[PDB]
Amino acid sequence: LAHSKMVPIPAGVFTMGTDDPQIKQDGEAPARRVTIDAFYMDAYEVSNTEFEKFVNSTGYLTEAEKFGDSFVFEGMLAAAPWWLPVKGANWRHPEGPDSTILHRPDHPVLHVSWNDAVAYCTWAGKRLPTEAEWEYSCRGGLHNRLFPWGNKLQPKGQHYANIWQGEFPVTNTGEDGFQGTAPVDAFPPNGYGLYNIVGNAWEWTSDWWTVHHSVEETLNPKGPPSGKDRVKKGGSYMSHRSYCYRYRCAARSQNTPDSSASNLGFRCAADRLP
Amino acid sequence: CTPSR
Ligand SMILES: *[C@@H]1O[C@H](CO)[C@@H](O[C@@H]2O[C@H](CO)[C@@H](O)[C@H](O)[C@H]2NC(C)=O)[C@H](O)[C@H]1NC(C)=O
Ligand SMILES: [Br-]
Ligand SMILES: [Br-]
Ligand SMILES: [Br-]
Ligand SMILES: [Br-]
Ligand SMILES: [Br-]
Ligand SMILES: [Br-]
Ligand SMILES: [Br-]
Ligand SMILES: [Br-]
Ligand SMILES: [Br-]
Ligand SMILES: [Br-]
Ligand SMILES: [Br-]
Ligand SMILES: [Br-]
Ligand SMILES: [Br-]
Ligand SMILES: [Br-]
Ligand SMILES: [Ca+2]
Ligand SMILES: [Ca+2]
Repeated sequence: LAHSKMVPIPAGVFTMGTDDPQIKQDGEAPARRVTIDAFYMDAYEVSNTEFEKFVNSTGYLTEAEKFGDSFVFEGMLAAAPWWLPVKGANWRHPEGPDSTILHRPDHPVLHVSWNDAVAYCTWAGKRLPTEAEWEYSCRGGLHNRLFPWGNKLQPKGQHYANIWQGEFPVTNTGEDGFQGTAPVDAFPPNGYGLYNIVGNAWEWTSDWWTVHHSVEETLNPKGPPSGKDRVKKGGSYMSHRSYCYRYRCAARSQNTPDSSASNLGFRCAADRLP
Repeated sequence: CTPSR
């Protein structure tokens, strides 16, 4: 296991966003050409084991632990009736106090806030990716495709990401092999060597959230200088076409930086190898 | 898709 390995994301220009937005309120549009300098991206979401190394090293208490609760999806026992603030739910106890991570060390760490993620990545000699870096990486060298691998959800009849199958939120069939999270090295890599960049856990990025984007060409954009929510990308194991169609690289959502949930994790990036 | 705290 090398679940902290990074891959070189090549220098390039890509179309960020889309002129065919699927969720218009999220500012998926307009499409804009963005230039990204070569950098490194974690091949995997940060796993429980990797996060545990950080916590072992630093003694870090995550915000969910300090707050004493975090959001858990009702189906595994608010923004929606299916989100419950559960006392004692945190990265070590992802569905509450009588859940454990002992059997899922290689699954993505959850209930980590933006601050928690920044703490981890910086500890690791890394940083959060910007939204543009994240999306560029997600797209895996393809232009204007829905998903890291293309435009078909199940290419060649194969599941390519851990999302929801069935009727959300009542029934997750686990057709793709995972009802909750999957190991961080599950599913095929995209063209750049990234695993679970869409689906599995949502992923924090460094950007403040805005829905107002210029069509101006940009270089290594960092997002707006101010905001109240940070950008998260990629969807999760709860995502479905019918209500949270955000397992697309262009998709985007947000949360306040102190937010945590049972479907939200992260991966790091770095300008050079740490 | 995720509630804010
Ligand atoms: C985080 O630290 C804990 C506590 O030290 C580690 O678990 C112990 O590791 C020692 C040394 O190998 C073992 O002999 C013990 O059996 C473990 N004790 C407990 C309480 O589990 C744990 O391995 C560390 N985790 C990571 C990911 O590095
Ligand atoms: Br629009
Ligand atoms: Br459990
Ligand atoms: Br074990
Ligand atoms: Br595992
Ligand atoms: Br930090
Ligand atoms: Br950072
Ligand atoms: Br697109
Ligand atoms: Br395809
Ligand atoms: Br798999
Ligand atoms: Br321009
Ligand atoms: Br979701
Ligand atoms: Br904060
Ligand atoms: Br860096
Ligand atoms: Br939701
Ligand atoms: Ca699934
Ligand atoms: Ca993910």
